[PDB]
Amino acid sequence: SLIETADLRLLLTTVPTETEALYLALAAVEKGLAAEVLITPVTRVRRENGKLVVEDVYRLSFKTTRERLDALVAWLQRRHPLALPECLVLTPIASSVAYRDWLRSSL
Amino acid sequence: SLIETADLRLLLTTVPTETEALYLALAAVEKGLAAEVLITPVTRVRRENGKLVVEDVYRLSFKTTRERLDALVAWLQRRHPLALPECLVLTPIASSVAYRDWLRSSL
Amino acid sequence: SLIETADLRLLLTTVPTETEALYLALAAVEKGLAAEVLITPVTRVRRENGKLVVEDVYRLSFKTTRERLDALVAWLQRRHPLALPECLVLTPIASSVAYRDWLRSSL
Amino acid sequence: SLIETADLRLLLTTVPTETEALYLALAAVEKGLAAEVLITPVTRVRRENGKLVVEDVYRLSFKTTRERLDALVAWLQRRHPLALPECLVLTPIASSVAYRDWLRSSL
Amino acid sequence: SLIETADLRLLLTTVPTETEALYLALAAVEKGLAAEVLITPVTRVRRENGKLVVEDVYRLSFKTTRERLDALVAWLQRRHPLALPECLVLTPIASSVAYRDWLRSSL
Amino acid sequence: SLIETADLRLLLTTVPTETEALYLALAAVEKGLAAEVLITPVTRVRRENGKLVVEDVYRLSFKTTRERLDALVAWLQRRHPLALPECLVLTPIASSVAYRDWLRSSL
Amino acid sequence: SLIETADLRLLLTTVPTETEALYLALAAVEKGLAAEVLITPVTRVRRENGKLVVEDVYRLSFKTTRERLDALVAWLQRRHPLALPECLVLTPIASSVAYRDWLRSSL
Amino acid sequence: SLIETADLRLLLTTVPTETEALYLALAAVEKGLAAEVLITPVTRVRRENGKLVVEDVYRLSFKTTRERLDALVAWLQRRHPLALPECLVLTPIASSVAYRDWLRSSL
Amino acid sequence: SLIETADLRLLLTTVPTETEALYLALAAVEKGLAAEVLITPVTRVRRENGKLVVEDVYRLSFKTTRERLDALVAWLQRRHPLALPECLVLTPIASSVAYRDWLRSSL
Amino acid sequence: NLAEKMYKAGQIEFAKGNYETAIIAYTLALLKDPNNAEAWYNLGEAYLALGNYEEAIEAYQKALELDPNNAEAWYNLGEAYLALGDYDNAIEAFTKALELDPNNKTAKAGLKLAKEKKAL
Amino acid sequence: NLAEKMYKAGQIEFAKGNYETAIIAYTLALLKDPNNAEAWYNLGEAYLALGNYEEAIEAYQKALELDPNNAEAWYNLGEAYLALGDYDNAIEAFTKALELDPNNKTAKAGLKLAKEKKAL
Amino acid sequence: NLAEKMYKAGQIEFAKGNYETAIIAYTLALLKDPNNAEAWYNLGEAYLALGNYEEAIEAYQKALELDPNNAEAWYNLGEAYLALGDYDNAIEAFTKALELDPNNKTAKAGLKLAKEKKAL
Amino acid sequence: NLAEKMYKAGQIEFAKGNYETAIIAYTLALLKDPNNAEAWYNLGEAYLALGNYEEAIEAYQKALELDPNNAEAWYNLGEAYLALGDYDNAIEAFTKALELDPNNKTAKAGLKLAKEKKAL
Repeated sequence: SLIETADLRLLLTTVPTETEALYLALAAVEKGLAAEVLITPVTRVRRENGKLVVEDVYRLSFKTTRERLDALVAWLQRRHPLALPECLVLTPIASSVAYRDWLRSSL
Repeated sequence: SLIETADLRLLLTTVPTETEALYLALAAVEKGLAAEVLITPVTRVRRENGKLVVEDVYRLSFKTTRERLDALVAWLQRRHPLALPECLVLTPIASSVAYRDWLRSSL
Repeated sequence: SLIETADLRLLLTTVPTETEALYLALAAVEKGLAAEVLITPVTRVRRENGKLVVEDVYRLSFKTTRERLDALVAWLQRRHPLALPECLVLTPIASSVAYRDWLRSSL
Repeated sequence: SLIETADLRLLLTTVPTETEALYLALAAVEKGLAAEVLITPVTRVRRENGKLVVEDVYRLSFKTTRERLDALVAWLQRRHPLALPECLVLTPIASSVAYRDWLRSSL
Repeated sequence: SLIETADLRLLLTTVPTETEALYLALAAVEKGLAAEVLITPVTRVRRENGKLVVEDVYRLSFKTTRERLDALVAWLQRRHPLALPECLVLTPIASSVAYRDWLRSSL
Repeated sequence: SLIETADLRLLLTTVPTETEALYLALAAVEKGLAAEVLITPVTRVRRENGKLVVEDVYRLSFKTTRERLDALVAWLQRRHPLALPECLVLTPIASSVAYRDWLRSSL
Repeated sequence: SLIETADLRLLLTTVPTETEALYLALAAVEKGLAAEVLITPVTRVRRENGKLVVEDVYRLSFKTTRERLDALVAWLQRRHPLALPECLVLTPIASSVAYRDWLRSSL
Repeated sequence: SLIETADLRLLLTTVPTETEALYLALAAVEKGLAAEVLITPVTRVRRENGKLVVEDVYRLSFKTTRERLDALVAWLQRRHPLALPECLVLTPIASSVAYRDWLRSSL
Repeated sequence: SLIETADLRLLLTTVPTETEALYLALAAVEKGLAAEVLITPVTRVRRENGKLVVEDVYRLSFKTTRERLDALVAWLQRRHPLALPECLVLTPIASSVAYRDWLRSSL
Repeated sequence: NLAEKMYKAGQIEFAKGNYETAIIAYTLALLKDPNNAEAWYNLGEAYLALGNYEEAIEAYQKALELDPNNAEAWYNLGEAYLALGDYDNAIEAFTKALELDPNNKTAKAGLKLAKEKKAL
Repeated sequence: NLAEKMYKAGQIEFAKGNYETAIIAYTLALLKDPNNAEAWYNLGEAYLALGNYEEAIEAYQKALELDPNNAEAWYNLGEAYLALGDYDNAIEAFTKALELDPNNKTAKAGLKLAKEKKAL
Repeated sequence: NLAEKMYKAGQIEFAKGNYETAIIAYTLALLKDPNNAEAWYNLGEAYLALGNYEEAIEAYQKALELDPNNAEAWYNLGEAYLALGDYDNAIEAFTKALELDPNNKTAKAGLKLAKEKKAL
Repeated sequence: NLAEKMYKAGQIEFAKGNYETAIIAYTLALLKDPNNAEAWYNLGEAYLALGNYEEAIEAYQKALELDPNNAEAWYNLGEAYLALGDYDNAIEAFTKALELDPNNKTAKAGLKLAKEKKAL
């Protein structure tokens, strides 16, 4: 059954390569920084050095809790390949009881 | 034009196979449980039985209303292939008037 | 370091073709309507003219600010290929200081 | 561990006799109206028909949830020996997780 | 039927002797300071002059309204046998309409 | 004079025997876990192993502060005779200045 | 130690002469209108009768409580030398316990 | 009589010289940027280029409204002698009706 | 440009002598307790031992942040010449971005 | 007997800020015993706190007739005169207050202010 | 010199509720002077407040070896034994605490509870 | 005796996220018994979680000297080398970790990332 | 090796406002190498920030024995003496600090305050 939550976080970031995406996902999950990571190959359009660039990057989505979010973010910036990395945090407003219990117990 | 909404929901879940993803999407849309479903092939990293697993799953995103969210969630858990399924609910804070009207009228 | 924000927006929409998705992404970024766009190929299931349709569309995600969101939305509806386009706005609750500064300075 | 709750209720009432107090306690517990009842022999001082009365009554305390409180109260007034019965509802602000789970599961 | 209230108070205090407890109860009720008083013989454990003491005291509970609470408290401290008396005020969140009317009309 | 407080707590629990009730009261008071404890012999009606039981237990009421409540609760569960103990926390909304000062200074 | 307060006020006003400033300070303190007054010689620039004026006035700052602020303000306007006097009220958000007790006890 | 206000502002800044302080005060008052300015000679202690400095500066206090505060602040930074100027804004919570009317009518 | 702040504090206190005022200002600034101190010679009128006193004291104003306010206050009371010292904390509601950054970076 | 109860009642109502009820209580006390100097002085104090300076003056002079050695009555009489703009009587009242109580800085400051306001 | 600073540091951290940091400070103090009875007793108190009853017992016996005339150490040793369910040693510890401090009601109540729990 | 109490204290403080206090506890444990491989490995883990990669490396090599058959120490040593940009030692460390634990995907992924970063 | 890790740990905990944990870390560092002047000075700084002025004084004198050319230690020693009311030693300490660092206004102001407080 659904329960309203405020202690779940979704950290979104993008990395250039698949091998780096896989490593960052596995490393973050194993040390309890993130419970689960999803890797999506996207296409990114932005302005780099004043010039438009269209690149094939990989998008990562870490599922964490509000308690372990700061630890994960600090680890990510220390290890993110890019000098300025994306860090966007969404918060699900609800989740199933079993999944929320599984999420917290994995961190 | 944009209008602030609080009666739109986005249910996110992942299923192992594409055929199951397509069936769950079509079945949910046809009985008015969800207005629209998007299926994205992702890569999932998590801890299964204490061991890290990297698997190619498919991510589903159901667009519903707060009134039909509980009915969709109950249907999903009854029919989800996994014993413990993902159920994350995001809420868009705004939407276009025409799209919001089309969303409600499809449920 | 993380800072709580309320002036960042994520506009989600889907377009039928990749060439149109790439053009809308590049056009929106270049005129400062959106700081960054991500294009994901998804599969969309919905009811069109009372009949279920399963189609391969492309999902766009524009990263903007609350100040430039209305300008981007107005531009999009004027130029969206579909007669009734999707327009969903998510709001990240937090972001890194450097990324937030880079986001605002690109619009 | 303590968790803040708002769905626990404590209904306080007094009955004249011990046999009636025991019966009302057992009857309320058995039909899931109340999870647990405590009976304390007190001395009650109040104004009855304009004259002060000092009487030995028994105080009852029903532990319920906010969902089953109305059902218990309605049952009590139908069966309370006094024409005008005491009905005071206190709300604990916190409780242990195990006790709260045991409380809800007993109604 | 239950109605949410905020104008009912429960003043809790303890006195050493039963005769003093009975007198304080009768005196408070007769001058409309308190509508109803309950006297419970308890055992009190606390630190007196740096030494632990276990004593048999009597606990009093005055049922009043928020309007007459200050008058009752002032009377009590003037007449309480102890130099430093207990004064704890609980507030029922709900009560039956008939009992609430009887409570107010008795002060 | 009365002052509105939010840093006072009342922890309610029941133990089977008087000797255990006296020991838990004295032990909690002496190590500053609780400022004052009251022991009331009550009668408890509840469902144990699916069967109704009417037993003579003793009710304890610890007066603490919100700062020392977690320490007292943790101590109690470690030492409570029952496998699943009662833990209900009430909060007085007001108290006399002298008593509140005496309460805080005893923890 | 610091405590958050809302019952302290700082009334700021300016008078032309030092002798009047000293008298208003002493008079206000002696009748418990203000606990403490500070007199600072400032230079005031404003528009008087449509013409700019630069004058050497004295600034007064009365430390009071919210209860005695209205009495002090009424006294000041009755006795202020100027036909239209300055009356600005600042509120400190915190103060030391000893100073706050000394402030209240002086009015 | 006192009235609670939220449209009055006090901008505090310091300038090195008296002649500059007088000019900034007169200039700000004459163009309706500030209704009234007070100049106090203070002593400022701060860290300049990593070394402690004790200097005799002049403190300015502009009385404005929330509507004209942004115009005054923008003018000040354009004309402030220091490269990095002090800009602190206090808000009086109350003022006399006549003074508040005189303040607004002077801007 | 102005930004609304809540993490800036202004601690006001008075000391009898100028040499003590200068020392307390320099000492507080050098150990990062306060970013900047202003010393104003005022005249203080208050009741000392039941008798009115008019004295020439010096007023100090420390500019700090809410994080370092408690450390500064504790240091001040340990070192304040008076047995009962003034401690009033005002909070600016806004400040320029550059000044706020300079304030935080100096503590 | 009843005069003292009313005089104490007026003092209690004055302490709580109820100046009008204090005036009623003091006036009642003054019917029993019109020769109560303390009641006359306290009645003037309630009037002065209310802003009525003509009645406050009248009460203070009555209190001084029954007791001319009251420094507080002399100084408070001067304050009432100051609030009325009458500086000649304010100087006389403040001077007499300083004769009785030389180390009164409020009276001393008031004398300086009265003299200066007279000069202008 | 440095032992006393660490012992006082542990006491300060214990008073604030930082039991784990208190344990580190007390342990540090016990390297300088392992024969500090007060440090051993206070270390056991921090362990007992943490819920660790085996280590609390070990510390209390060490404190009693250096100072067997500590009633508080004997009683607190009995409390640790009670929380472990070992009632024979709880009775012995509580009895010794009552020999040193006959008018200790917490030890007296604990002795009664230990005997009753042993009987059942 | 006291070494094990400090080692357990460091583990408790690490689990709560108190890495700096964990470092103090582990360091204290390493004075009693400098040949504790588990203490050396856990000290490096606390340093690595803090972001200090040079000290984390030093601790990991010490742990491997006393116990070279630790796959987790070898892999975590490689992670520290990766965060420092030193890819030659990261490859060597990750390769050794895979010799001890072939079915470790985090080490396998790290080896691939280290080789690719070396190529560019 | 381990001394430097503990000294850096104390500095980190001092920067975050954790003075008590900083004292534990500095004390630990002083067992390895009791002749570390910087550790002694920093330990006194943590004590001084805590309000303990007798221990802060003791640490500062130890730091000056190993390094008498520390102007900051001399001035901070004077500040500790000032907070204790001992003005003769405050003057001596502040004077020595000004010999090492003539352009130190905090020491110069402290010398003036110490002399004035001595005169009264």
